Amino acid sequence: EWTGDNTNAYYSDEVISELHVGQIDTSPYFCIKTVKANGSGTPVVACAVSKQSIWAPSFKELLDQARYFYSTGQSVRIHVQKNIWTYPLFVNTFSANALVGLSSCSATQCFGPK
Amino acid sequence: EWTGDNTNAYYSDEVISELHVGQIDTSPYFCIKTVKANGSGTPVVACAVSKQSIWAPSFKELLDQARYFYSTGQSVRIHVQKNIWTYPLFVNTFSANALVGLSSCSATQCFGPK
Amino acid sequence: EWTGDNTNAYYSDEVISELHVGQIDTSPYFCIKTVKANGSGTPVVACAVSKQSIWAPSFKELLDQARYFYSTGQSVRIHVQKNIWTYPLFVNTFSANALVGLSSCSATQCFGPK
Amino acid sequence: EWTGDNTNAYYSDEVISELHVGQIDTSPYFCIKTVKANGSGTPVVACAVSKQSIWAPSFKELLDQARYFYSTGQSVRIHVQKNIWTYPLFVNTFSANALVGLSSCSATQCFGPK
Amino acid sequence: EWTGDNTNAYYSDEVISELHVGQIDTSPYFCIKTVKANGSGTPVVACAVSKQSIWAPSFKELLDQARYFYSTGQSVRIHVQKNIWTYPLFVNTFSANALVGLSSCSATQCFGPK
Amino acid sequence: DIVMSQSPSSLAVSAGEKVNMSCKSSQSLFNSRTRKNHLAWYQQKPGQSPKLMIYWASTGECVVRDRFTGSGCGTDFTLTISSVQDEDRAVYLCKQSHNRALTFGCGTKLEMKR
Amino acid sequence: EIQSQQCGPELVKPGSSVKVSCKASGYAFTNYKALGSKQSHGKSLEWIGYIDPYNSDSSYNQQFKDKATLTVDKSSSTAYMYLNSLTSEDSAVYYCAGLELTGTLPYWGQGTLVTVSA
Amino acid sequence: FYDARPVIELILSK
Repeated sequence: EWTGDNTNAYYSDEVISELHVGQIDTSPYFCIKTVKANGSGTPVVACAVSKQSIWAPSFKELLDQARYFYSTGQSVRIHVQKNIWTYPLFVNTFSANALVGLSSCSATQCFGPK
Repeated sequence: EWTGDNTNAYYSDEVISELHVGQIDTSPYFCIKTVKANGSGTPVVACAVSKQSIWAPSFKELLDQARYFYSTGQSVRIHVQKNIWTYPLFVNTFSANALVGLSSCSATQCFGPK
Repeated sequence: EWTGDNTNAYYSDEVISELHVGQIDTSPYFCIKTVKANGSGTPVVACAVSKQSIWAPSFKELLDQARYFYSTGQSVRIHVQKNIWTYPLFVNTFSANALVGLSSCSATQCFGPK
Repeated sequence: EWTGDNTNAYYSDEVISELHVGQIDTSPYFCIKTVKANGSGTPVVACAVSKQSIWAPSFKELLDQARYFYSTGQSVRIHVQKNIWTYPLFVNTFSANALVGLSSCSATQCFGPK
Repeated sequence: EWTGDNTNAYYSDEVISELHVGQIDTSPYFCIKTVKANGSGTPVVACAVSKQSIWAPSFKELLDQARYFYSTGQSVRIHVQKNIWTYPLFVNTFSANALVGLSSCSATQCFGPK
Repeated sequence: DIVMSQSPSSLAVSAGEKVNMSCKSSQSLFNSRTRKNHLAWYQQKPGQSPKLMIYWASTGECVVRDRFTGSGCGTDFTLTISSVQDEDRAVYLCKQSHNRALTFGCGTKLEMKR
Repeated sequence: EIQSQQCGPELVKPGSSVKVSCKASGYAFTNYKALGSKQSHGKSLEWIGYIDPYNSDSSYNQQFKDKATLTVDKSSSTAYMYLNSLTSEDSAVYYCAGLELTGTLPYWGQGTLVTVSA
Repeated sequence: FYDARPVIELILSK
C-alpha cells in the first residue's frame, strides 16, 4: 500500500478544524475534520484507530502531525481511503474513511503525491 | 466498549481549568478539573488511572489532549463513566468519574458522539 | 499508596523556580526548587528518580508535568514524602524529600488531596 | 555510518520548506523539500523511512528535529545520502536520497559535518 | 555514577546556540553548542549518543531537555564528561565531551551539583 | 546592555535632615523566578573600598546603622541614606544583579550645607 | 575576618604588560566567585570579567576581551589579572570583589592604582 | 509574562 495510490483519494487546501481522541474496543483513536481554506466544498472526516486497519503503524505519527496543522492553522492536503471502518454507530458519527497521509501545501502547489 | 456509548455522560462547552497529576496503587493518573464556558453549573473532576479501569489503553492519548486543551484554554466536551474506584477517600477528593473522551468544541456545535 | 495520604506533605502557593535533569545509578532523575509565590519561606527541593522508590511508575508523568509548570511559572502545590533517598551527597546538594505529585493552585485555593 | 562522510552529501544554508509524513509498506516515513531563504537554486528533497533503510533507528529523533527546524524557520544545513531507495514510482514524486541529519547553520559558520 | 561527581566538569552561565541531529554506529546522536551568555569565554561542544556510554539511559531525557534550553535561549549550567567519544572524523568535527546533565541557572547562582 | 541612570550627581544636605537618592535602569529587575529585586546600594568613602548596604533593594546588611529601604519597584528606586551625620559624607553607588554582567551607576557625592 | 588583599600601585610604559594580584584568606577559596572591576578618575566602575575558582570558568567583557586575562590559583589562594597592549586611557584603579550567594559583593579588595606614561 | 515559544513547543512535541 501507499499514500499516493490511485485508489486513495486526496483533498487539497484542507485546514484541520477539529480533533477528538477517544477509545473504542480497547484501542484509542482520533478523528480530524478538515475544511477548505476558501469556504467551498464539504468538510471531510478521516479517523485513525490505533490497531484496526492496514494504516495501523502510522497512528502515533499521524496524531502528532494532525495536532501540528490543527494548531498552526496552515492549509494542507490530506489523503484518505474510503470504506474502511464498519462499526455502525462509529461510521454514522464521524466517517468511514481512514487518514493515510498529510502533505503540506505551498502558495502554488502541494508537496504531495499526484 | 465505545467512548460514545449510552452509559456515558458528557458535558459540552467545558474549559479545562485545573490539571492535577499523581499516582495511586503503582499507577500514574491525572484528574483534570473543568468549568463551564461562562462560569455556570458546577466543576467536573474526571480522573484517568493508567492501569485500573477498562479505559486503560487511551490514558496516554487522553493526557496529551487534556494538556493541550488546558494550555490553550478552549472549549471542549468530556465523556465520563460514573461510579468507579470505590476507594472511599479518593472519591471524596476528586470524583467517582473516569475520563473517557475529549472532543474539540467549535463556536456553535462540538465534534464528537452527542 | 497515594499522593494525599496522611503521611505526606503539601506546600500550597509555591513556584517551580528551577529544574535540573540528570542521572544517578543508571536511572534519570529530575529535581525542582520551589520558592514561595511571594518570595518568603525557604527553598523546598524535591527530586524524583525513575526506578528507585515505590513512586517510580510515575516518573515520565512528573517529568513532563514539572517541565510544563516550570515554563508557565504559575503557582502549584508540590506533594513530598520525606526521608526516601539516603545518598548523602544527593541529600545535602538537593533534598531529602520526594516528589509524589503536582497539583494546580487557583485564585481561591489549590485543587488536590489536602 | 554517519551523516558526514564523503559517501554522503548535504546542502548548506537551506531552510525546511515542506514536510510530509505518511505510510509505505507497513511503515511510516517522512520527507522534506529544502529551498533557500533568498529565492535561489533548485529545491532539494530528502526522505527517511521508519524500517526500510539503514536510517531506521534515528527516525524518531530526526522527526523531532525536522518538525522543530520546520517551525523555527531558521537556516538549516540538511544532509542526505544519494541513491538509497528503490521503489520506482515513489522516487517520481518525492525523491531518491535519504534524510540523515539536521544541523543549525549560522550566518558565518555551519555547526555540522563538512 | 552520578551527574555531580567530582570527576564531572560544569560550565555555568552558558547559552545553547547550535543544534545537530544524526546517527552514528547505528545509534542516533544529537549535539549542542554553547557560548557564554554574558560577554565572552570559550565555546564548548558536548553531546551524547543513545547506546554508547554509561549515560545511555538518559539520552531520551537529555535530548528533550537540551531542545528545551535551545528553544528559549536561557542561561544554563551544563555538566559534561570530557574525553568520551573516540571517532576521529567526529571528535575533530564536534567534540570529545558527553552531556551528563542540564541545570537551570538563576540570575547569578545556578541550581545543581557543584 | 543595562544602563543605570543615577541622580543626583552631587548632593549636599544639612545635618539632621532625611536624604533621598534616585536610580533608574533601562529594564525591570524583578525576577519572576526568585521573586526578588536584584538591585543594591553601595557606599564608598574617599580613599576607601566600597561597602555593601542593601541586599535586594529593600533589606539592609547585618551592620547597616538604620538606613533606608528602596522602593520595591521594577526599575525605579529611592531612599538610600538617612539621618545624615558628620561621618556620612561618602560616595553612594548602585548596582544590578539581574545577570552576571554587573553594571554600576554613575555615583553621588554628599557634602555639607555651607 | 574575611578580607581580600591586593598589590600596591603600579607604573609601567605604554605598550607593556602588568600582572595584578588579589590575595584572599579566611575561608574556602573555591566558595565565592571573584570578579574584577575598574574605576576611572570619574569614579564610574566597569566590570572586566569574573572567574570561578573551582573550574576557572572565566568570562570577559566585550571591551576587555582582547586586553585582559583572568587566572585563579587554588594552591596559593589568590587570583590574577593580566593587561597587555597598555595605552594612556587604561590608567585607573582595579578592584577584586567576591560574590556572596545572595547576589552581592560583601568583600572587596583595597585598590591597585595603575598609571601608564613616558 | 512568560515566553510562549517553549510552552508552545512543549504541547506540540510528541
